[PDB]
Amino acid sequence: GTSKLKYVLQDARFFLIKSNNHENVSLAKAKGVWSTLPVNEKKLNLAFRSARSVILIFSVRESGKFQGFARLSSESHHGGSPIHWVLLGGVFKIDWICRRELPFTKSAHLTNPWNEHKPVKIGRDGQEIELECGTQLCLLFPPDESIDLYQVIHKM
Repeated sequence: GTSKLKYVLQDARFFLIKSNNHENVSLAKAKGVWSTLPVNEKKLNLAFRSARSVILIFSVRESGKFQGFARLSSESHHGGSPIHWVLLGGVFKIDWICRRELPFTKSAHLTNPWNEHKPVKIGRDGQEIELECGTQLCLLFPPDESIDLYQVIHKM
């Protein structure tokens, strides 16, 4: 179904995350963590306190696809277990909502008002995606039947 997914996305904020390599997205999927440059870290921390859900939508540069999306479960924190990223501030904990890919060809009808109404695939790392565009983008992904959103809902 899509009902719990819609509930998680209600009144959420959405951010485009652009990664330079598949290995970092794979690490994030395995460990439930992300880290970004300080300008974006400050924005995401502000958003995490401001909204019921902050959703990161991931795309590896040059892949022509999104690789999934996740919800922040924490502000950024330093001093934890090191992460061997392929090369940065603190580490955000994230709960994956979908680990399936979506090709850009499927999102060509979605424009992002916060980036001059360019197609939603277009944007620098950290670009905020307006609510309606972000909700519809997340709903385009194939359902990920390995994930149970009951636990995600209980963190809101």
